[PDB]
Amino acid sequence: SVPSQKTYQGSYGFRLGFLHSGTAKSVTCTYSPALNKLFCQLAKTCPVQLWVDSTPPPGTRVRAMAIYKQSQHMTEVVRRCPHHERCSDSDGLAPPQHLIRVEGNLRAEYLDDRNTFRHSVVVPYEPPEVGSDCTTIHCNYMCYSSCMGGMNRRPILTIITLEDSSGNLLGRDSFEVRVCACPGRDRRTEEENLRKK
Ligand SMILES: [Zn+2]
Repeated sequence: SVPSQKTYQGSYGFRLGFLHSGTAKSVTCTYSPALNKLFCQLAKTCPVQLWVDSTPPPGTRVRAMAIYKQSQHMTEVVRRCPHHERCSDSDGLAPPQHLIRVEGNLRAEYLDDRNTFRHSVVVPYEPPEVGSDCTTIHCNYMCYSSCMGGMNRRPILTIITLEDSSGNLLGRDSFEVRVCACPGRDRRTEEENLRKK
């Protein structure tokens, strides 16, 4: 009833990476290593790097799913709020209820789990292109953390799983997400709060 969040590199040495975008007031997406937390604006591009030590088999896939970070909310499906699920901002593939989209990938598939009702998005794993050392996916988060009737100020985690063609686990990583108006200022504030503690 709760997806695992245990980091697992697996046989291929799978792990995520993030750009170093800084904390200027104008930044639209920024990652805090100290907090393991991504801060981003609503519906903006969030680059997430996929790193491996060796190339997994053809048919490997990459899935993203959100869960509530606090244990007392972990069994509740993370979904878009009653406003945003009705705002007709569809991209043609993502159901309007899904918080996480992978943008610019025509092979993205969106799953409503028939048993858990949880949402996820899954794309084929592509090995890095010539001259690159990693593969980058571009995620969008389609509600603010503060959206009433949705996340409702509750922190979430994104879990990224590397899966075989049957959906079996090959690797797992995760990060907290805050979707907010000013990611640069919020990252600075939370990093200062951590330093004071
Ligand atoms: Zn919303």
